[PDB]
Amino acid sequence: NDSRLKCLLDPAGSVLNYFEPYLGRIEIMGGAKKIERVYFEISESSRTQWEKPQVKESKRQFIFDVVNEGGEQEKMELFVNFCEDTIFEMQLASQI
Amino acid sequence: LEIYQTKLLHYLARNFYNLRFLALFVAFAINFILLFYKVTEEAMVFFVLQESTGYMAPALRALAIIHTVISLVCVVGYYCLKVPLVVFKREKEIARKLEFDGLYITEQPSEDDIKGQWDRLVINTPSFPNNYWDKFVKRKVINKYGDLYGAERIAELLGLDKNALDFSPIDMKYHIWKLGVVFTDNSFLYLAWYTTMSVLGHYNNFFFAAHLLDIAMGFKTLRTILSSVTHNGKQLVLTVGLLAVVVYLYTVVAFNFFRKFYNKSEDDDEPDMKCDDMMTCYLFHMYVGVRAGGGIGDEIEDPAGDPYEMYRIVFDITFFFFVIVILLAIIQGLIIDAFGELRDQQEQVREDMETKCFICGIGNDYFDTTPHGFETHTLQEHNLANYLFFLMYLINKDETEHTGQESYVWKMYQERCWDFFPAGDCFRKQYEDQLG
Amino acid sequence: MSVLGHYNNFFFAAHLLDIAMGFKTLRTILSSVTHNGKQLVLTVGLLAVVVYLYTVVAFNFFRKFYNKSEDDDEPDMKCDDMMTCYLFHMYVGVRAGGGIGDEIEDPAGDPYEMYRIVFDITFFFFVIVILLAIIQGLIIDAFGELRDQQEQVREDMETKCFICGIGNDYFDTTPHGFETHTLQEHNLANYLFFLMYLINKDETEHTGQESYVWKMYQERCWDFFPAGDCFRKQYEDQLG
Ligand SMILES: [Zn+2]
Ligand SMILES: [Zn+2]
Repeated sequence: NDSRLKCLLDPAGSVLNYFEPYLGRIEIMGGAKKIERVYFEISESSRTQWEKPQVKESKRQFIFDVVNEGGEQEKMELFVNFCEDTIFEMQLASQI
Repeated sequence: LEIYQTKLLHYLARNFYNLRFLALFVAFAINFILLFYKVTEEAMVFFVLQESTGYMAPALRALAIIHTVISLVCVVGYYCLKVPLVVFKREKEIARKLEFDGLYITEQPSEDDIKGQWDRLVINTPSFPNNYWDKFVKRKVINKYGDLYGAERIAELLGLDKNALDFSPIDMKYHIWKLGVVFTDNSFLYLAWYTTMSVLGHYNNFFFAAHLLDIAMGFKTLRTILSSVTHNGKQLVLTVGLLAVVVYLYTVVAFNFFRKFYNKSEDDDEPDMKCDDMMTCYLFHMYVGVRAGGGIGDEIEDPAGDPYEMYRIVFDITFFFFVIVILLAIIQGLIIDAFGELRDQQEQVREDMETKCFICGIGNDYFDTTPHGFETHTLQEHNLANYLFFLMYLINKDETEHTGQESYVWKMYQERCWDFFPAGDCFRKQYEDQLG
Repeated sequence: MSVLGHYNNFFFAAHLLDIAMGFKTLRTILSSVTHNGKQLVLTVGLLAVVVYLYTVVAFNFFRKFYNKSEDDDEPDMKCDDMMTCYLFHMYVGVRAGGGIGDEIEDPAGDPYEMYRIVFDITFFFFVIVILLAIIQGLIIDAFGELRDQQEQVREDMETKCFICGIGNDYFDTTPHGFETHTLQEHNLANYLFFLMYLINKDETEHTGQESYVWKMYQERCWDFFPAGDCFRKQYEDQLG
C-alpha cells in the first residue's frame, strides 16, 4: 500500500522482467511462529531439466501415488523424498 | 581414451529409449522375415525360407547381429542412466535407517528382510555413500551413538580408523554390494533376459519371437490396458483355483455315479472310457468340459432312456450354471471393475488437485475471493517446483553462506522435521487484515 | 456414392450408414465404441502378437496335429509353413468357442499330450476369455465414463455460478436466491446479448461503461467479467 515504491519500481520494470524466471519464492513457517516468504535463485539449467517430459511424468506419477496410495505416511516426507530423487535425476541429466 | 570412453558412455545414456525403440523395430522386422519359413522333408526336417528374391536370409543374419548389438548397448546405457538412481535410493534409505533408527547399532534386521542383511555389507566400506550427497553420515551416527555404545566400536563398525576421527599428526566389497543391488532390479533383469533371448536367437531364429512381448513394455497405452488384468490378478488366480476345486468336485461325482456315459469311442471293438480313473476324468473335465459351450453335457453320452437321467440332467445343468455362466462372469467382472477403479482413481486425483492446495491444504473457496486467487496461490505462492528448486538451492550452497532463514530450514531438514512447511496457513491468511 | 449408384444400384447400400450420422441416439451409442477406439485397436494388435507366439510354438512342436484332410490320399497340413499356420490360428482359432483345441487333432495317446493340453488351455484362457473380456470391459467403461461426465456437468451447473463461481449456498440465503442470480444477475445469454449489442453499435455512440468493456474486449482482457464477486456481495451491508 505504498505509492512511492510504485513510483520507484517503474524504472526497474525491465530489470524485474529479466529476473522473473530466475527469482523463486516459497513460504515457510519461520522461527517466530509466523509465515515468512523466502526469495532465492533458480538456475536456468534447473528450469530446463525440470520441464523435461520424463520429469513431468515422474511428477504426475508422484501426485497420483500420494493422492491414492499415500496413506500411513506423512505427505511432506514423501514430497521431500520425491524432491531428492528428482534433484539427483536432474543433476545426472545435466552431467551427461 | 578416457575422454572417448566418457563421450561413448554419455551418448549411450542419452539415447537409451531411442535404442530400445530401434531394438523393437529390428525385432518386428526379424519376425516379419520369420513369417516366410516352411518345412521341407529333404527323415530329417529342414526349415527353409521360401523366397523369390534371395535377399531375406542375409538380411535375417544381419538383423540378428544388429539386434544383439543393440541389446548389449541398451544394457550398457541402462547401467549409466538408471543404475545411479537405484543406488542413490538404496544408499539414502540405508543412511536414514542407520542414523534415525539405529539399524546396525540399536536394533537388527529381521531374518525375513534380505535387503537389510545384504546392506550390512556396505556400511563399513570407505566408498559408502557414493551417490548420496550426505558425506557426514558416519560422523553423525558416531556422534549420536558413541555416548551409549562406545566411539571405537561404532568406528570399527563404520570402517573408520581411531586416528581418522581426530587429525592425529579399488573397493571390491562395495562393488560386490552394488552388483547385488543391480542384479535384484526388475528393469535390469528384464534387459538381461532380453539380451539372453537375443543371444539365443543365433542358436535358433524363433527365439526372436519373444522380443515382440516388448510391446507390452514399450507403449504406455498397452501398459494401461494390461493394468486392467494385473489390478485384480490375485483374484483372477484365486478364481481359477476355485474353478479347479469345483471341477474336481464334479469329477468325484461323475467318477462315483456316471462312469458309463464317458465312452468316447466310435467303434465297439475298443472302448475309450475317460472316467475309469480319477486322474483321466479330472483332466477330461478340466480340458473338455470347461472349454465346451454348454458344459460337460455337450461332450458325453446322451442320458435319455436311463435310470439316472434326471440326476444327469441336474449334473449337466449345474455344471453349466456354476462353471460356464458364473465363474467366467466373475473373471470378466473383475476385469471391468479394474477398469472402473482405475478411472475412479484418476478422477479422485483430478478433484483433489482442483479443490485444495498440495502444501497447506486450504480449499480453493478461500483463495478464490480474489479473482483467480487459487491459480495465483498454486502458481506463485505455494508452487511445488519452487520448493524443489529451494531444496536444490540449499543443498548446492555452502553452509557458511547460509542466511538465517536458510540455516533454519537447513537445520530442520537435516533432522527430517517438516514443520517449516506451512500446514493450514499461508501468507494471505496471516496478514489478512494488513493486506486487506 | 449416389452418382455411382447409377453405374450399379447396390452402391446405394452405403447410404444406410447415414443412420449413424442422422440420429443422436445412435451417435451416443457409437460413442461407446469410439471413446476407447485406440485401446480397442491396441487390444486387437496385442491379440495378433499373442496368436503369433502360439503359432511359433505350434509350428516348432505341434505340426502333426494340423491335418485337416478327411482322406489319407492327400493331406491338408495347415502348419507346414508359418504364414499358413498364422492365418489358420488367426482365422479359425480365434472364432472357435474353445480356442485352437476345438479344430485340431485330438492329442490323446501321444508323447506330447500334456504339452498340447497346456497349449490349448492357455490359448483358451488368454485369448478367448481374457482379451475379449478386455474389449467388452472397454465398451462398458466407455458407457460409464460418459454417464459420469454428464453427471459431473449437472452437479457443476447446479452447485456454482458459471460467471463468478460462487456457490449456491451463499445465494440461497434469500429464498430462491441462486435461481434469481443465475436467471437475472449473471445470465449467460445476457452476456452474449451484450457482446452482440456492443459489436453492432457505433464506437462514437458508446457510453463510458460500453467504451470500457469495448477497449478491454479488443485487447482480449477478461478482467471485466466478475470473478468471485457479485452485486450482492459488494453491497451486502447496504442491501441487507
Ligand atoms: Zn497452499
Ligand atoms: Zn455469478
